[PDB]
Amino acid sequence: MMKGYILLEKVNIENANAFNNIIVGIPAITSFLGFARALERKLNAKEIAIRINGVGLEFHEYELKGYKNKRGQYVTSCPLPGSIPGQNEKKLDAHIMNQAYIDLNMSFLLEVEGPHVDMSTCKSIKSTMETLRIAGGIIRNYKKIRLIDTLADIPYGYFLTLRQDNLNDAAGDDMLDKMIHALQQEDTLVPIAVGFKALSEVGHVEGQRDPEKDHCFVESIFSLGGFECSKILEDINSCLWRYKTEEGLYLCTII
Amino acid sequence: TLKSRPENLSFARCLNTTEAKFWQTDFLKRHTFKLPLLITDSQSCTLSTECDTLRIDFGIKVLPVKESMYSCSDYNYRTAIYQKIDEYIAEDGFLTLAKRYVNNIANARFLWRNRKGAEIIETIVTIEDKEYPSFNSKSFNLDTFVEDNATINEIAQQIADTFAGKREYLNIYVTCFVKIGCAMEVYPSQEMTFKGKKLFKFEGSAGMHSQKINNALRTIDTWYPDYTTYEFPIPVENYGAARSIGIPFRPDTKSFYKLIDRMILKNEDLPIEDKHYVMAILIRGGMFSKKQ
Amino acid sequence: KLEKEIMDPNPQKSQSCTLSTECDTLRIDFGIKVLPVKESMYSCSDYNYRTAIY
RNA sequence: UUUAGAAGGAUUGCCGUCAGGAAAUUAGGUGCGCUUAGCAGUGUACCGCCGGAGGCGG
Repeated sequence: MMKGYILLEKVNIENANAFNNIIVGIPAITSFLGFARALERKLNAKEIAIRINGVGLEFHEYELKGYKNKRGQYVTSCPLPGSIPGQNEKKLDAHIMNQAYIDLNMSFLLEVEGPHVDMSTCKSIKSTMETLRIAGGIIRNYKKIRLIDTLADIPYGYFLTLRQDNLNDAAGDDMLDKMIHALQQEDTLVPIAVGFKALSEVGHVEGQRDPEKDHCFVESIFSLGGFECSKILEDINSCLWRYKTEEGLYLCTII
Repeated sequence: TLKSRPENLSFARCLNTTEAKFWQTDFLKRHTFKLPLLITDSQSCTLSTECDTLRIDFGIKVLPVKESMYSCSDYNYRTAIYQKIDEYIAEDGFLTLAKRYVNNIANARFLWRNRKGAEIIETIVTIEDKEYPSFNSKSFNLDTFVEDNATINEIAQQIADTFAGKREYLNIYVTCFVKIGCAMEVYPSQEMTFKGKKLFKFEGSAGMHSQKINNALRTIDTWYPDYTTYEFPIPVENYGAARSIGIPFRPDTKSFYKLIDRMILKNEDLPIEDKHYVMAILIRGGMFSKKQ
Repeated sequence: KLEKEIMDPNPQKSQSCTLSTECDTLRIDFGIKVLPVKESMYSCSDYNYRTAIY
């Protein structure tokens, strides 16, 4: 019954997950969209009807936990492991698996659709964001939660957008060769993770987190992305990530 | 044929005024006696006990109006200007304007504050080696213009003939005697400080700037739109303005820029009063250019 | 700009030069040196052009 | 309802010895800065006076 835009401005996230089996860097888009969905689910239990249908991701600064060597390469750092459940839980030294962590400052543009979208909604989002996480990281501080109307009320930064056309129109003989060639031609693009693909059928197995839902075994899928500034942008709708679900595919796309 | 003013247009002056110098004098022995008057350190200047008369000496140079253009980047506009000037010298030989300029000398307006509170003011005008009969100064109002005085007519004829072009120069020397009384203040012009009132010294003595006297002589404009309401002469300016009372008397289509881009760009015959004002601006001078 | 600044003063710096009250004439002195025209060619990277000019 | 949920990297330390940068030089010709102006704005406010703090006379 009404539609608007809410901006979450300059949020500090400390120690967010940065490993997706072929990528070390920016976290996957599904974590940010799940943060938006978790905020939606927590606002609807306080009897405040709202629906978040699109999120835009803006970047201001980053820091990867580690250091840069003299040759210009990164060496990651991980915390010291503690007690882990299993057969060797009573030991003093535990195992070291594969992990990576990142630090971010970002801003979020949320498209909300509900019966009322005033500043009391902004106060409720301010009261409901001090009990949530982004990726697996904690929120130290935010600056201000406010409503926006046009492109000129947005702070300066660089947004992330999908560039699937630059991947389907390149090289050949397999998709990974297209990925490597497209990354060698234009140097301002990054590989990102954009959702999941099925590896089995839907059913019920033993050992689930919730034993009353449907279950599928999945694999992560990867695509290409790029950065555009906030003063060279056309429309709000061309930087908003949304959910899309086919049969066997769970994705995140910019229509 | 013509679309705009050129990118470089300038006019020089035709009324050059010297700076003034002050003296002390006694009235009954005025033509045998003269003493300097100096500034006494604010700064202030006051007449001596033994004297009761201020004396002002300055001179004016009169130059022709055609031969007063310094730069023009388009020959056609120059020919148009010379044609309009010869059309003016056909009708009126620069004679009404010159009568008004001699009237400002006769009215003794150049004594700005020094005119109030005097008892006898006399002014004698010297041209060549002839001294013309003096003036009474307190029989001429500062808001009218006499047109029947013979000596004023005789000076104004020569001034008008020199502006026309029938003579190439004229040098006019004027002396003024103002009786204010012993130990009274003289009020000279004040300098510009980029604190304290610092007065102006010329050759050790005191005097007025030439700009202040030239402002006095140019108060000859009685052809402005709202003349009937406020009936007082205004000094001649482009966007016609009077610092006395806070009002632009010419903001718009009666200004100089439009009235000159309505005479030379669009050859329309203007009324005689507007032609008087345009020629008076050309006897004043300035930079009149246009970007592009 | 004309609405907001038509009556606003304008201080300006300048310089001037006038005579005294006891003098009426100006005196200007300067000098000229005249040199030959064939001996006024400072640089030329081709001797034939110099011979043609001469 | 986020490749979810959890984590102490620690202690110690002698970089040192020696030394020739060096020789040569052509920066040169020309030249229009310049037309206008009021240091004004008001040019600054003095003695008192009772009161005791608070209020009028010249």
